[PDB]
Amino acid sequence: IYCHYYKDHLRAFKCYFKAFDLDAGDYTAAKYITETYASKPNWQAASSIASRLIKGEKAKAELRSNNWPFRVVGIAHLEKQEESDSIEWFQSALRVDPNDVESWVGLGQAYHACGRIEASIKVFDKAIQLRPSHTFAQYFKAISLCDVGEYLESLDILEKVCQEAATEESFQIGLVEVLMRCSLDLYSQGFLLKSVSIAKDTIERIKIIISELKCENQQVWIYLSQVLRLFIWIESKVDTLPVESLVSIFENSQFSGSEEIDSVDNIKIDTLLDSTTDDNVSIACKFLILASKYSVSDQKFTDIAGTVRASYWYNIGISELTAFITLKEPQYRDAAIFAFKKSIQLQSNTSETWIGLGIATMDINFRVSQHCFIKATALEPKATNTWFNLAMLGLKKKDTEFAQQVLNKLQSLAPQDSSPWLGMALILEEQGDIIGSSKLFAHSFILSNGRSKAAQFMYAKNVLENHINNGDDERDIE
Amino acid sequence: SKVFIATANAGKAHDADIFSVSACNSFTVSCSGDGYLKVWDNKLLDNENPKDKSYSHFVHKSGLHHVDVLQAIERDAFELCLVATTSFSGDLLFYRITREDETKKVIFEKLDLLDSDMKKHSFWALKWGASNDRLLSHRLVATDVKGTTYIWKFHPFADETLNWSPTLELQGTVESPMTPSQFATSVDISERGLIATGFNNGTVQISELSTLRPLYNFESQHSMINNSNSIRSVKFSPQGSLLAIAHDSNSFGCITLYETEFGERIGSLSVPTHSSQASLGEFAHSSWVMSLSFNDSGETLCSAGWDGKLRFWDVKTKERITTLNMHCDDIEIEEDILAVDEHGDSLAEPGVFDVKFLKKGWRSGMGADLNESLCCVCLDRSIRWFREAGGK
Repeated sequence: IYCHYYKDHLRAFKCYFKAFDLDAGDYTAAKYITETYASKPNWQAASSIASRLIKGEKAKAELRSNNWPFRVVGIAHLEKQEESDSIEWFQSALRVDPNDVESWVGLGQAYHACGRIEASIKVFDKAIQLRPSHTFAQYFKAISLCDVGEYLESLDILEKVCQEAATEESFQIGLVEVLMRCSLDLYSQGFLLKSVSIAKDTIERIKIIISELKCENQQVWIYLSQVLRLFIWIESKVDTLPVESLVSIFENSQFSGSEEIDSVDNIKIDTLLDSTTDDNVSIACKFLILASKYSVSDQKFTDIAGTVRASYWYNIGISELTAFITLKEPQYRDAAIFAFKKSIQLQSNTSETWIGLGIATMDINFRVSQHCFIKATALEPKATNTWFNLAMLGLKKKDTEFAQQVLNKLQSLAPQDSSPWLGMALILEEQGDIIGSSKLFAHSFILSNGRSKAAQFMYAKNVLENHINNGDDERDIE
Repeated sequence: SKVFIATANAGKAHDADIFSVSACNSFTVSCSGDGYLKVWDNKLLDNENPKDKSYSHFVHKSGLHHVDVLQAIERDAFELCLVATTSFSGDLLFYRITREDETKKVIFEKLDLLDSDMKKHSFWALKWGASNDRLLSHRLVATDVKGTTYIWKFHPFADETLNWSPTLELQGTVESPMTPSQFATSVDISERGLIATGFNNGTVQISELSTLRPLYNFESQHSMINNSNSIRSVKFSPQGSLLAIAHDSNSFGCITLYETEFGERIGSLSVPTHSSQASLGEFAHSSWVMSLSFNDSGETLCSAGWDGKLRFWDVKTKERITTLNMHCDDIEIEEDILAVDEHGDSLAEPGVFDVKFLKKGWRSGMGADLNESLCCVCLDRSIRWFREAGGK
């Protein structure tokens, strides 16, 4: 009566709530209450009503036709970030109404949270198949596609969406994500020149985000940070780097600023471009730092246990360190150590920060650098980088045997990496057993498959040093 | 599904070396040095000799060393099937193919599309550009001994209701970048509207099909002895921006992969081949790579070498998936096995003149999972067909 005739929401709700408690077998009440709470939104309640109804088994006949209880429990489980539990519910809901789009979407989203990624692809694909006017399904499908590694489709999707609803943030950020992932991937796989193009593209997109939406995620700045590295690493097209776009990207976004960090590196948006006679590379470095540094613990953000602060200072540390290694200027080293120090206190369990600290301490005093590397090896035992860096320090202090021992340990650990073999070679070229050294440089290069600069360089050098005056004839194919 | 298994054979298909082979939905056409074009029905029924469903037709006295066929369904009503060929004379011949009313026998109609000024050119390679929204009109690319690429547009109808009258409009040319100009040994055109032109000096030039503008050109390495390196075949990847270049390093065949956005070298396909007796070398084939072909998916690259081996590589990992060894006695008909040639040389392991991937459904087979297929022509005057053991 209240629901249809008197138009009294509160009283009707109270009544139905009073009813369900006594009956538990009347579809109507459950539906009204659930619908009311679904809009609130308070899913922890709807999950209770719905679950109670389903478990009741007093409406087995009604639920053979309408699927909302299952869905509701599922969604409730989704928003608790217990996706694995969510599946059995969605899967069951769709068995009733296989045309229920949002349940497919939810299901695929749950799959994606269980690394059933290709399945996610398929689910979202069906979701779109039903409702092709669905933007979120396309988004999710795009991301999953990106995760599986098919960037083209992902990008066509995300661009096609981003055009259609440029008002929304998630889509744009997604475009950036997929783009930079494409960049790093294509860089890693050897497509060096195209990587830069994708980098320029994605930075332009980031500029567009900051200018069009003024939308500030923690992620965009990391994305930019990761993209910029490419200009730094591959100097050939470092001139492609758009200064203007960057200046705009930084000028538009508002950062409170950190004097303690800024004072170490001497980098501000107004200051860095003021310098004259500095190469594009250094400019890129400065932008890398500024970007990594500008990343925002935005308003209304809830940092769980404060890991994010550590990640922030850490990222800053890595960036500073990159600048230091690239430019060989102490400010970036001091800044790097400072940042890693700041990050360490906040966290103190992540192996990866101690590594950076160790790297940043190789020159000043080895004992601490070692100490860091050792702590790192202890904090992540499966980490192969640590041991190698430590070995390289081992070489730095001219301890052959040690470095060789560590490197042997690595060959034991991970023989697929080119690095350890290269190190082992270098030791032997310093040692003088040059034939075996050449064998090793060769093997290292071969395993590298063009991954590392030093491998290629050292290989070529060694090939020459061997075959320049040993009396080779032009006929010898090899 | 990268395991191919042989389906039908025709031995002694010609009286002289078969140089090029091509196919479409309806048939597989093979040209040879006897100047005869040979249409082989793709649609065969169990245990039927391909030669029973082979239709042959003369073309030029000198012989033909390149053939390509274009089959489209032009208007919603009309079916278009057109074979183009280059003869050793250099002449570019065109033949419309159609089938008899009831007999379903093949009928050739030599079409005359070129003007007298054009006919004077000595063409070598050719390729048909299907109407894949590149522009709306079917295009034809060809190469001459002077190192120029000719680009025509092919209009089968008169000013757009529909009547049959074919015309080839010369869109224009793309001259080689080098000087002296080199011999344009092969050509290909991509789905995204790019022409690749391969010269005999290890140089390849990438240009736009639509705008006839050259975009760039790259070269192949190890140039110690000038006459060594030359490009045998170039083929675009359907899927990606990839381009596979097959070139010689004197006495050996090499496949190099370039990506076409910025046109850089991304890898090279090789396997342990023979060098210096006991030693092991890194080439694609112990002898020259004669021709390339990509599967529909673009994941597999099949290479036909002069060493009588068809090698199928995986493009993504750049490693080799599998290898097929050609033999004179693979042929199902004993009387058609060509053990030794005219001079009494042995053709036990006959080099592969050419290879081609056939799309799923072209080659009809009984009680086999409808799948992709393969075709190749080999020095023993033999034409072989395989199917890709797979599923659908």
